[PDB]
Amino acid sequence: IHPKNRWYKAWEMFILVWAIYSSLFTPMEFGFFRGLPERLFVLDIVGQIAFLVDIVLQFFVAYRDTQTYRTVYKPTRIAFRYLKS
Amino acid sequence: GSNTERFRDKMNDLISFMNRKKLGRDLRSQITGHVRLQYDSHYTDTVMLQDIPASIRAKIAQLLYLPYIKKVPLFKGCSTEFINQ
Amino acid sequence: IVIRLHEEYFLPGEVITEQGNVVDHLYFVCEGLLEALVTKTDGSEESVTLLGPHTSFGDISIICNISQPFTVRVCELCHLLRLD
Repeated sequence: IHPKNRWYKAWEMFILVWAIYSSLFTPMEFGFFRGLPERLFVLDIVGQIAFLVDIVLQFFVAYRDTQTYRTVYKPTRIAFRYLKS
Repeated sequence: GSNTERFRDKMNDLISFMNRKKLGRDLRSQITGHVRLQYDSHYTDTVMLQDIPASIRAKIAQLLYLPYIKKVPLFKGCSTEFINQ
Repeated sequence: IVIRLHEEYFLPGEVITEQGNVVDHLYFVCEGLLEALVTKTDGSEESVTLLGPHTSFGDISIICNISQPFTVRVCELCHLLRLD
């Protein structure tokens, strides 16, 4: 899939919201809580599953090369770049 | 800064120069109109349109200037290919 | 000729040279692919040649001293060297 696809863009906005929440919450979980109260189980579980879904979609999204300015669709190459970076 | 700042800077310097020597209101008017025109967005049109390949500039010209050049009587060669040239 | 040259990149969909207008710059292709296109007398454009590697167009106009035999539009990002 090319990055300009609409559904990928909406998913990127959703994962941006989740990334903001995780970035704001992780220091507060580390500092003020040793362990967690049982009321925060499903929150962490769903956050982790959302970022796993992000990992896979990423295993499949194509990109654009910088040196040749030509879009690259080689699935082995996109997987290699994702593994590398 | 921005162009609205370059205009005001140049006009402030003129005003200093003109009122320092007590020039006169009519030439003040001519001066203000002159600076007003060269310090607008209209006086850089040919200036920025120097790097667009030429191909796109060709279509911009053929969309903007075509009726003006076509309405002149001298150009009655009737070859609209010559006209687009 | 080399000491007077310039490069340029064209995105797909553009037209480098129209058959109607006389050539003013002739372009040597060094990268990318582009298509040669004479305005067909049937009322269409058809297809002639796909000039991808180490190829130039517009020269035949500079020799024949006539209009461009083919309109030439791009296919993908092409690194073209241009001489007036």
